[PDB]
Amino acid sequence: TGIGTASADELIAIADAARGAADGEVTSIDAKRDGTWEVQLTTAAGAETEVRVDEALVASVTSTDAADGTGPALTLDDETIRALVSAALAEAEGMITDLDVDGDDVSPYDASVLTSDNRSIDIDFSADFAVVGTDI
Amino acid sequence: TGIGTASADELIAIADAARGAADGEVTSIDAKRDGTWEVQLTTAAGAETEVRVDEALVASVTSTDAADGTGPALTLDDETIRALVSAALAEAEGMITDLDVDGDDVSPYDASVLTSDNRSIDIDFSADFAVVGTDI
Ligand SMILES: [Zn+2]
Ligand SMILES: [Zn+2]
Ligand SMILES: [Zn+2]
Ligand SMILES: [Zn+2]
Ligand SMILES: [Zn+2]
Ligand SMILES: [Zn+2]
Ligand SMILES: [Zn+2]
Ligand SMILES: [Zn+2]
Ligand SMILES: [Zn+2]
Ligand SMILES: [Zn+2]
Repeated sequence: TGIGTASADELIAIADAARGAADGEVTSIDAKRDGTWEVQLTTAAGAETEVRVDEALVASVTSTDAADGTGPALTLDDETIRALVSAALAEAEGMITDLDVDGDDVSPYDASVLTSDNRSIDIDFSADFAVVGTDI
Repeated sequence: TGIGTASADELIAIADAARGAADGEVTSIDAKRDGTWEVQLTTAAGAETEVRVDEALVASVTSTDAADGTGPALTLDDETIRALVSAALAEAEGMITDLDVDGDDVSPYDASVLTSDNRSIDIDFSADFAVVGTDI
């Protein structure tokens, strides 16, 4: 696959994560075929640790808004996200920038696709994942 | 930049991280121009949280080997990694798969570059970051 990197910033991030998991200075950084990284750390004494480094996601709360005084009928669970994404991309090719269920009740779902022409397409879908409206 | 994704697996990973940071079901996922993601969660009650989701690295120890009975003269600190990477890539274009300082003392540093021809190049460098040997 796309094993390795041309990014020194990325190798440094991998070395820094590894140094966070054990003692010693970095003596080796090696890409595994599964696209994880192994880093060797070695103490002054000569003691060795091998550390696995993986992609992870970190979540932090940004804002909070209390119960206005309704809840969501529909939600973006995994199944619904997979359905919207295939529907959004069938309609227009590009990168999904936005999904929501906010929507407008006859069109409960929205997606935005960013296309190579750096042009942004807002799509409105029915409960049945049918395209009901676009905005280009 | 390359904002968004065509990957439903990636959107699901973003939704899952977010659900790990607050209560409620996912009602929106939106890409920011800095290439972070914002996710809205909404409770049955109608209470909203916005959650920032970021790339992170996670490190876990894999193996341990005690002080054999020497330590490393040289180490891959950030400066040394930036130096090796530019030297490795000047010599051959492609993805770095390996850096080490293990080396052979007149050639203390090693890099492997994976090239588009899916061909793997081992480079040996002096203390001065000069190319001293290749293996193709
Ligand atoms: Zn899941
Ligand atoms: Zn469902
Ligand atoms: Zn809508
Ligand atoms: Zn819309
Ligand atoms: Zn419309
Ligand atoms: Zn640093
Ligand atoms: Zn240094
Ligand atoms: Zn060497
Ligand atoms: Zn070598
Ligand atoms: Zn040689």
